[PDB]
Amino acid sequence: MNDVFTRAIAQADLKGSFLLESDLDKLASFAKEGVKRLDAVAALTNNAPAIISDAAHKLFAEQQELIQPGGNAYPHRRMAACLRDMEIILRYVSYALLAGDASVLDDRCLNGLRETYNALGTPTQSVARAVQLMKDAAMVHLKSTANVTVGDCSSLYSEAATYFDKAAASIA
Amino acid sequence: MNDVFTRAIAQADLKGSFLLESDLDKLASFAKEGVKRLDAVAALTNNAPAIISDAAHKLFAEQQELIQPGGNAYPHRRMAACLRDMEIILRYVSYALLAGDASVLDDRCLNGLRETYNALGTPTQSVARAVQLMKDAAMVHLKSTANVTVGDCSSLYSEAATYFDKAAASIA
Amino acid sequence: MNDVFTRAIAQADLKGSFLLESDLDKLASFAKEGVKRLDAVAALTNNAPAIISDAAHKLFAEQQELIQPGGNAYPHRRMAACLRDMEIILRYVSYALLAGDASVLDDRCLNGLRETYNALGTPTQSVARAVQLMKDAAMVHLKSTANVTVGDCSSLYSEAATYFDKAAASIA
Amino acid sequence: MSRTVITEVIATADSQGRFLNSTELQAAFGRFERAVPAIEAARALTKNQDALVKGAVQAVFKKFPYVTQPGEKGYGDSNQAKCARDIGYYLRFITYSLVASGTGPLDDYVIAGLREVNRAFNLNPLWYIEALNYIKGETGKLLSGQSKTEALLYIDHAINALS
Amino acid sequence: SRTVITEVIATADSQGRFLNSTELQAAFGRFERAVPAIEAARALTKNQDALVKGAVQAVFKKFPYVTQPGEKGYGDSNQAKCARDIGYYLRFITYSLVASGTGPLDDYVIAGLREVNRAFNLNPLWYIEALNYIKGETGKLLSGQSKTEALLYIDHAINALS
Amino acid sequence: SRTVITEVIATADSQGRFLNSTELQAAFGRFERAVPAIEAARALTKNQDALVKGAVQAVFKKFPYVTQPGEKGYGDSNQAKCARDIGYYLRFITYSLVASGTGPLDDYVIAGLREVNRAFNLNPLWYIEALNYIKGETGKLLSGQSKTEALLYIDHAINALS
Amino acid sequence: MGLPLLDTKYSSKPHRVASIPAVNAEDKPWVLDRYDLRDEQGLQSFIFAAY
Ligand SMILES: CCC1=C(C)/C(=C/C2=NC(=C\c3[nH]c(/C=C4\NC(=O)[C@H](C)[C@H]4CC)c(C)c3CCC(=O)O)/C(CCC(=O)O)=C2C)NC1=O
Ligand SMILES: CCC1=C(C)/C(=C/C2=NC(=C\c3[nH]c(/C=C4\NC(=O)[C@H](C)[C@H]4CC)c(C)c3CCC(=O)O)/C(CCC(=O)O)=C2C)NC1=O
Ligand SMILES: CCC1=C(C)/C(=C/C2=NC(=C\c3[nH]c(/C=C4\NC(=O)[C@H](C)[C@H]4CC)c(C)c3CCC(=O)O)/C(CCC(=O)O)=C2C)NC1=O
Ligand SMILES: CCC1=C(C)/C(=C/C2=NC(=C\c3[nH]c(/C=C4\NC(=O)[C@H](C)[C@H]4CC)c(C)c3CCC(=O)O)/C(CCC(=O)O)=C2C)NC1=O
Ligand SMILES: CCC1=C(C)/C(=C/C2=NC(=C\c3[nH]c(/C=C4\NC(=O)[C@H](C)[C@H]4CC)c(C)c3CCC(=O)O)/C(CCC(=O)O)=C2C)NC1=O
Ligand SMILES: CCC1=C(C)/C(=C/C2=NC(=C\c3[nH]c(/C=C4\NC(=O)[C@H](C)[C@H]4CC)c(C)c3CCC(=O)O)/C(CCC(=O)O)=C2C)NC1=O
Ligand SMILES: CCC1=C(C)/C(=C/C2=NC(=C\c3[nH]c(/C=C4\NC(=O)[C@H](C)[C@H]4CC)c(C)c3CCC(=O)O)/C(CCC(=O)O)=C2C)NC1=O
Ligand SMILES: CCC1=C(C)/C(=C/C2=NC(=C\c3[nH]c(/C=C4\NC(=O)[C@H](C)[C@H]4CC)c(C)c3CCC(=O)O)/C(CCC(=O)O)=C2C)NC1=O
Ligand SMILES: CCC1=C(C)/C(=C/C2=NC(=C\c3[nH]c(/C=C4\NC(=O)[C@H](C)[C@H]4CC)c(C)c3CCC(=O)O)/C(CCC(=O)O)=C2C)NC1=O
Repeated sequence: MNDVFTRAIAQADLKGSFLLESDLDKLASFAKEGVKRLDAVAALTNNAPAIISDAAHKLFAEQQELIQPGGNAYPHRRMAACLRDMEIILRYVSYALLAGDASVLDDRCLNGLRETYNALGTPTQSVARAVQLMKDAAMVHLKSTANVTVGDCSSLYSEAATYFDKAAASIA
Repeated sequence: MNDVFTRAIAQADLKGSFLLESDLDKLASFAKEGVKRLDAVAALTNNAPAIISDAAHKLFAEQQELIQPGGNAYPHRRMAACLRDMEIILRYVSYALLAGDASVLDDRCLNGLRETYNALGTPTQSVARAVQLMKDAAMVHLKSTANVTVGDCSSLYSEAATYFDKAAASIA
Repeated sequence: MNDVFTRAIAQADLKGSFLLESDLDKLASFAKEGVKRLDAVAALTNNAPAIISDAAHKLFAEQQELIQPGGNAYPHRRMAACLRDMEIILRYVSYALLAGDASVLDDRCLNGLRETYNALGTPTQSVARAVQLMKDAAMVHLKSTANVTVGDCSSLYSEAATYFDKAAASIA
Repeated sequence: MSRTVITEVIATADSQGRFLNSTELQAAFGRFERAVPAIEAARALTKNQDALVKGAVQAVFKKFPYVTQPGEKGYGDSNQAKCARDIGYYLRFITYSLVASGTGPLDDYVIAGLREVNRAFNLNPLWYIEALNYIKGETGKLLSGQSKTEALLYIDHAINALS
Repeated sequence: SRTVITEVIATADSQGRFLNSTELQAAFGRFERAVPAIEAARALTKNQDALVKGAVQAVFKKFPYVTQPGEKGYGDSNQAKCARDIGYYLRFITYSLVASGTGPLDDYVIAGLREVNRAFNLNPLWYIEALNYIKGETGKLLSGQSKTEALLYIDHAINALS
Repeated sequence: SRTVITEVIATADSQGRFLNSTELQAAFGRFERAVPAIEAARALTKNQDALVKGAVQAVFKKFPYVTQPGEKGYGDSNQAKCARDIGYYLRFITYSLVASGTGPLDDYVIAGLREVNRAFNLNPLWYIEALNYIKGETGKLLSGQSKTEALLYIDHAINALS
Repeated sequence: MGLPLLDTKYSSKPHRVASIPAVNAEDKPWVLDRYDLRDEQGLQSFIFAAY
């Protein structure tokens, strides 16, 4: 787990040099927009059940083959596992968004997940499609302006899209 | 973990036979020279910090790139780990010197150390150099004629050198 | 004039760079071997009249036409010049052996010696033959172990041979 | 793997297997406010690093005359260079900790493994204690206000762990 | 196996410490005892066949029934296996003497003794009788400290069987 | 160039005779002096950039006016040439250390030094200041015979400038 | 103690995510506890399971 400050520091230390003026400017800019970052994190956190349910509905609407017998999301045992995995991935994306780096998403979640999915027989491109649906469903709540000071957050939207896409690519 | 006695016993058992008279003579000679062996192992044990400090001073005078930022022994944690590894190897060499057989050293210390260092990004050639420096520092103390009865300890010196050499070769 | 060090410095200057660590290592090895080099040069110097006399005897037994009236070493004067030239060439070979470089031999001794001998009517094949006989006598003396400490000096032998046969190649 | 505010938040959330509750976001926002004086102190400290390092070496010598005479650790030009290098290391990691708004850089780079290394090389902690106290005295002058306190916290933490 | 030196090294290694003075005094105690123990081992090796056959006949005398047909001791194969087993016990006792530790016995004979004897319906009493015979003949064959050491290891084997 | 071996060989060459004990002893002394000399050259090479930067800064410290506009130190190209010249001097000092003679300096720097300085209006005291800084620093980077070798060459260059 | 350990650097494993009951109950390992220690045969079974 490294946030942006910690990696800036690690990269400075490998070079064995102090942090430059421009780098400190960038870190101060990050800290300044941290309020927007926190609003994005809260938008993901509060709306998580809605995002998971919406993505699941869409995924089983397109790929019904999962929910028929013989599909890989058939019994309540496997459907609940699907929903659990989606919640895990969304949670780790929220962690990465708050931290500012995909380090946590790299190490704690996606370390060996494709191999596990292959052993279980799960379709990995289906899991990736589910994560993409989660991303599309979560951008809606991210862009919601209710009870929030209105402003620009396009960088945060791109960052969250990058984290979701990185999880999806790692799994697929 | 076998000493010379247990090694002889195991070979005799594999042959299915009692120990021959020549093997008993060799073990009797080993037991007779065990007093000098105990002196040598005591010399190694009672000078361990001095041996490690001397080896470290030589090694990091010779190889300055380690103690630089981006070197493998840069922060205090890695420097402490370097000294700790040197103490571990010296401890196992003293065990082997007492036992008279390097089975303990190979089994418990050197068996998988090269791949551990490779996994950690450690220059194994530098570790072998450190072990050789420890060998020199330990031979300075083993040959200390003062405070002990004078006698022929060439065989013990050669055994200690062989254990240090075998450690260095197995690491790098 | 050039020795090995000065050539190395010359290429380094042509690149405009310092001397690399490998070049410094080669020069350190040269200077370490310098005492053997001194022994080789002193063997050439001390036994020079013997070398010249042996080469002359062998050459004029092989080629009797040189010492008949009408030969190119017939009158006393031409014979003195012949022996003088052999001494001069051996002396520049000893110079090149000490310097580690064949530069002085080329610049001084073999600068235009083939055209000199061609204009004089001097058989350049016979001059090269004399250089080969001198090389043989020199190797006989340089391999001598009496009054030196025994050691491996094959690089010096091969280098001395290269100086000799480079002289003989330039002449013929 | 540094132990900062955001990292502590995420680690304690993951250990409990839950999303980030509001309290964790509260702590993160406190850190984000706090970063501004911390970056200011880091800037005003990295800018004047050379004066600090020289003054720290001289202050250690003044407090410890005996290290300088022959047969001691301080005698030697190379030992002078290693003086400056060590104090520069400490200052650099103090600035890192200011930037990171935690002790993570100090704990990870200086504090962990301190005592074994000092014992192995027979370096006296009191030398660095004096140097850091000098740096504290100076950063009293260089900085003012919230940034001054923020720098003093990390200098004090380094001194406490050197003890 | 397990000796004095190996106990020392294992105890030092389990606490991750260098060999201190107590361990070296134990080692010196071993090295000084080695001479009588190796003498006892040499004497016991010299007396292979006499001791083995005497032990087998002692077992046969104390358990006359076992030699009857339909029992364990009947038949040349079973008597050969008896001789082989007593030879094993004697060999491992000499190994223990040389090692100056009950490691050879504990690792080769004792560990798994009850399970194997119960599976093959072997009686520990046969081996106890044979070892008591070996113990008796040891007093004749050894004098001084060597006899004491050999009796110690044979006693350990007997206690293990019973 | 002009180094101990070369002087030996040139003297023998001009006198029309072989290399004798006096000349071989000179060569000997050169071959043993090579060790601290090569060590000094390696140390100076490893620290060339630090030495050059420090030398430029010492030059600007001792001659503040040169950086002012309208003078030889004003501008980036002039300071690039600063560092280039100091690197030249350092390179040729390392060359002379390796060659064990002042021949590299004399042939590459000193021969034509005064005329070139006079033509481009360069001040010899600038380079004396830089070489004094390098002398002070090699006092720290080096020790023993390595340091005296380096100082002899740096002082030859300084005396050439003055 | 001494130095701190390195990072754990986790990996995806079933135990890390076990909110849901396992597939087969009979394949769930027996969770032996203190109340097994009170009986005699239960204590013997617990000891065997520990070994
Ligand atoms: C903390 C980080 C972490 C993650 C993310 C993780 C994922 C994970 N999901 C698993 C099972 C599963 N995961 C799924 C979900 C997939 N299958 C369906 O097709 C869906 C489309 C899709 C979800 C998007 C299913 C159905 C199973 C059960 C497979 C089975 O029971 O055979 C398992 C195997 C353990 C078990 O049997 O329950 C792991 C390790 N593990 C971790 O330690
Ligand atoms: C309790 C935990 C907590 C939260 C949730 C938090 C968010 C937060 N965002 C704020 C302003 C803001 N928040 C946003 C974020 C918006 N930009 C776009 O419109 C999006 C709809 C949205 C995010 C994607 C922006 C742009 C500002 C104004 C700051 C600026 O850019 O000037 C403020 C200051 C305004 C006020 O308090 O009245 C807070 C406290 N801080 C906290 O300590
Ligand atoms: C009983 C046999 C045994 C040994 C000896 C052993 C050594 C060992 N060395 C380690 C790391 C290390 N080892 C070294 C030592 C090297 N670096 C320096 O350059 C020197 C050249 C050299 C020492 C002379 C260092 C610096 C580390 C730290 C790497 C890190 O912290 O990332 C680690 C794992 C990381 C840790 O927790 O510290 C082990 C387990 N393991 C074993 O099972
Ligand atoms: C409690 C641990 C312990 C120690 C410390 C110990 C030391 C010890 N060393 C002894 C002799 C000796 N000690 C040495 C060893 C020395 N020879 C060379 O000088 C070497 C520098 C050096 C060893 C590397 C030798 C060769 C003997 C003579 C052995 C003999 O007489 O057979 C003796 C017997 C006294 C004698 O023979 O007069 C003892 C008890 N014994 C122990 O049980
Ligand atoms: C221009 C006129 C001229 C002269 C005068 C001359 C002298 C002369 N005689 C020679 C051979 C020789 N000549 C002699 C002389 C005789 N041997 C003994 O029976 C006598 C004691 C002694 C004379 C009294 C000897 C000893 C050699 C041996 C040289 C050798 O072995 O290479 C050689 C060497 C060439 C060869 O191998 O044949 C020369 C240069 N050469 C000339 O071109
Ligand atoms: C005044 C002129 C002068 C001379 C002549 C000189 C020679 C010289 N030869 C030496 C040894 C040596 N000399 C030789 C060379 C010989 N060994 C083999 O037999 C070869 C046939 C032959 C080489 C042509 C060797 C191999 C050594 C041993 C030192 C080494 O190998 O590095 C030494 C080192 C000390 C010694 O071991 O005696 C010197 C100084 N030094 C001088 O200042
Ligand atoms: C991560 C940060 C870090 C620190 C702090 C650090 C301390 C440190 N300082 C060292 C050298 C040294 N440092 C000193 C410092 C003393 N000199 C005296 O004049 C002063 C009183 C005092 C400084 C003001 C000395 C004397 C040595 C040489 C010790 C020796 O070689 O025995 C060394 C041994 C490495 C070597 O020189 O090869 C370490 C590990 N290392 C690190 O990686
Ligand atoms: C580690 C050393 C070791 C021992 C000690 C040992 C004992 C031993 N003896 C065996 C056989 C046997 N051993 C005996 C010995 C009997 N014969 C006479 O009756 C006597 C009364 C008595 C001996 C005192 C007999 C009868 C068998 C045959 C058991 C059977 O096949 O049912 C067997 C079964 C393997 C086989 O079929 O050969 C073992 C394991 N095995 C070992 O590996
Ligand atoms: C092989 C050895 C060698 C040396 C040493 C050397 C010196 C040298 N430096 C030059 C440039 C220069 N060098 C300097 C001097 C530096 N700038 C000032 O600020 C400092 C005080 C000072 C640092 C000590 C300056 C000002 C120039 C530009 C001069 C001009 O073009 O008018 C020039 C003019 C030619 C050019 O444009 O490059 C020479 C000949 N040239 C060589 O080939």
